[PDB]
Amino acid sequence: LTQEQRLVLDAVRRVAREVLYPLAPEYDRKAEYPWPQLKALAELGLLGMTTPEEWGGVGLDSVTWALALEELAAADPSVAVIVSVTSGLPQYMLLRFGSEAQKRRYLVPLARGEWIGAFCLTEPQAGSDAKSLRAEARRVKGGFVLNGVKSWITSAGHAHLYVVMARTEKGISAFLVEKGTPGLSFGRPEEKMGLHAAHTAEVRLEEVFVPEENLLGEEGRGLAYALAGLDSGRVGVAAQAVGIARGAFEIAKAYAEEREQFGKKLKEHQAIAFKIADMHVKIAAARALVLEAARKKDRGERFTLEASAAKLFASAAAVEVTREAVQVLGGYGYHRDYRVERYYRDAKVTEIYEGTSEIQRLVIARELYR
Amino acid sequence: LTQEQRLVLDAVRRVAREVLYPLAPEYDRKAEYPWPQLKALAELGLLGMTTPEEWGGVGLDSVTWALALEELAAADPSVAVIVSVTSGLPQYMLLRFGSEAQKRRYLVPLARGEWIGAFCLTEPQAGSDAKSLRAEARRVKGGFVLNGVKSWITSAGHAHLYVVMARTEKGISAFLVEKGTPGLSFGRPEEKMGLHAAHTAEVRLEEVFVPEENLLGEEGRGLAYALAGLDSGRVGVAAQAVGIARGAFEIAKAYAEEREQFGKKLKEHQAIAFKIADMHVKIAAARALVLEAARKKDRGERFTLEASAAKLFASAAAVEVTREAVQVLGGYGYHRDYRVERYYRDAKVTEIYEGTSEIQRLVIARELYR
Ligand SMILES: Cc1cc2nc3c(=O)[nH]c(=O)nc-3n(C[C@H](O)[C@H](O)[C@H](O)COP(=O)(O)OP(=O)(O)OC[C@H]3O[C@@H](n4cnc5c(N)ncnc54)[C@H](O)[C@@H]3O)c2cc1C
Ligand SMILES: Cc1cc2nc3c(=O)[nH]c(=O)nc-3n(C[C@H](O)[C@H](O)[C@H](O)COP(=O)(O)OP(=O)(O)OC[C@H]3O[C@@H](n4cnc5c(N)ncnc54)[C@H](O)[C@@H]3O)c2cc1C
Repeated sequence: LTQEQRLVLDAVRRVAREVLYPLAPEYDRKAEYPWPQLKALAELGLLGMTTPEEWGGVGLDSVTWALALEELAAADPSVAVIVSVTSGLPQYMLLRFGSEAQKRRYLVPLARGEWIGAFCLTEPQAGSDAKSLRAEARRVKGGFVLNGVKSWITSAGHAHLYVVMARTEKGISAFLVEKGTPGLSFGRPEEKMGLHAAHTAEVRLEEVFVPEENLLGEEGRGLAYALAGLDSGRVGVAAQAVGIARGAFEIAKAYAEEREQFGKKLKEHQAIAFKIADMHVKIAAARALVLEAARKKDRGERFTLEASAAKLFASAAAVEVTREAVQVLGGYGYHRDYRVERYYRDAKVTEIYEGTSEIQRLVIARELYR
Repeated sequence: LTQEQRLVLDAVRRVAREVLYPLAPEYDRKAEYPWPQLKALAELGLLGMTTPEEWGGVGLDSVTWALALEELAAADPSVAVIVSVTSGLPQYMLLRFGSEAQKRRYLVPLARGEWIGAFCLTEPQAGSDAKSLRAEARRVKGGFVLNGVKSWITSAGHAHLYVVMARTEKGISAFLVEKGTPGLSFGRPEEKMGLHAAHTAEVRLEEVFVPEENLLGEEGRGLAYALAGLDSGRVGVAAQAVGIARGAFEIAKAYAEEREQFGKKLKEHQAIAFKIADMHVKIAAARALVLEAARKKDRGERFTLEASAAKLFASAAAVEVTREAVQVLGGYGYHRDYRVERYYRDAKVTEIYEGTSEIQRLVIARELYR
């Protein structure tokens, strides 16, 4: 890493350790939306890592961006997912497909972290098959009228701007809906296994009016925009999966060096030393795939294949590492006060969102036979 | 890859694809030593990739080196092993610890590929635990007299130069022994599961006299010299493991495209498509780990951890990849004519030589707590 890249990570590391880490436990057991953490990050411009400085962001390179997400996830996976989403598709789509006026009033406040954004694609009946969503959008003189139900929306009810994907006569399109808008509604946050602080709920739209200017890019070419940003999002989630593995790993490594049983520190029993070594290898391999993808992105080359590979491997690595991390601490690994149990719960979901492991495999195979 | 790197690799592909690949089958079947392939590689200076030009080598960087070994192993694992060994410790040790006369006399002929080299350390009772070797080296009149047996020696009886690790009153030392020296004999090549063309056999030293000039480095410092090239050797084996995996993967991927069963091409069956994707992911992860260690090596940094991690991972990926590669071709995967079976047999040994997987984990663990 260059001095510059390490300077950035020095800042990310500081906020992660000083703000995210100490607050993580309370926010997880209370399933409380992380406003203090986000604000702490916005002030550092970290909610705009994927956006150029001339749009309110800090425009980092993909490698530094990936390592930052890992650092944030290692401290609080919940805070990291929200970050990756608000500076994810919402800021990706506005930047590459939005108008100068849209970029001026929407991108800027997102990149600067004044607003939290959200992406709405998933529907109760359509998940992996986005290409078949049923949210409607009819042309009304003045704009459009949206009707539908979006599910599993990260930051729902908290985000100021929502990028809603709906269908029109011409096809699937992207819309920009602000909070407060008449008709827009939010269900109660879903109770889940992990990512407790990262609220996810339904975004309900009943006869919501959207101005002609709130339409994002070409009508009917929205799904294409979304998939365009998915490659990046996956590298981002892959990065997070590595962070989740690293966070649990560090606790296990330290523990095996302090804890003693049968007259030796745990690391002195081959079984345990081998678990610590396997964990490391999985993490190193996972990060290697993440950075390779990030570098390819920066070279302006197609990186769909490398993105799914990294997402797929890292999420599996995260689950596999955390399982052993808990194991190393014995009973204590099951205790909330030791954090590894929290990492174990969060790890599993990385195999589901941002494209399930099954879907990542379809994409990979498709790419291999292109 | 830079222009120069592509040129070297383009040259590696040609020889691997026009010489190694075509001959591999009959040499494996007949368990025949690969002289023609070795000669074709020597002419290209490929038997000295790891040595500077001032000493007869082509002084390639670790990345081009790693990628080249991968390429050679993909076409013929047996030839790749001999290459990595003849240009492995024998040349590593001479370069770094040899005297001007020794490098001029032995290193140059090895680097140019005029001679094949061999490293003798392993004994019937000492394998993973090198320190407990029994080879004896007594200080005689104006020289040394060696006695002992070395087993599992790659290129035994074909190599012209043998680096024998024996012990003297001061400790384990490195000795250069040329073929033809009285007292030095060889056993018949061991009957192994794979790497058929890569003959390995016993190296007997019965009252073998070695002149003072043929001692490498400081007496009793030999074991240190050896473990010094070990990090590089493991990177090389890791690269070969990747090659073995690539070889099998390519055949299976293609087959899944041509073969049909139940009305579709195999790739159209999800289970098969997913196997192909999974093979790709572990191969990519393996390669990434290998190149990460290669670069660190080139930066002159300690890469003992990265070396063991790469070798441990790639070796396992080769076994996992080949297992499924055989599975994709069904009954034909078990047939000699389809080559995958050969990659499956060769892959397993990569988890054993150059430090078993159990050993790699000790190193990784030791390194993580250093
Ligand atoms: C914590 C979390 C946060 C999320 N945040 C958002 C968000 O902010 N915005 C948003 O729009 N969505 C979000 N989602 C939803 C997520 O994108 C969807 O869950 C996912 O895209 C599809 O999963 P599903 O629930 O529809 O399951 P399904 O698509 O019904 O799949 C169920 C099972 O079938 C498998 N499967 C499906 N199709 C195939 C196939 N063709 N071949 C083989 N197997 C198949 C799936 O892999 C899975 O194992 C989030 C989800 C979670 C858990
Ligand atoms: C094809 C091939 C080529 C080879 N070429 C050479 C060569 O050119 N030169 C040379 O000197 N040698 C060579 N060898 C030998 C090889 O280096 C040794 O086999 C290896 O270093 C040690 O294995 P071993 O056979 O002595 O088994 P052992 O050392 O007896 O080990 C047996 C089992 O016990 C495990 N084990 C050992 N110690 C521990 C421990 N402390 N904790 C946990 N588990 C342990 C091992 O991992 C293995 O699972 C070659 C071997 C093969 C198969």
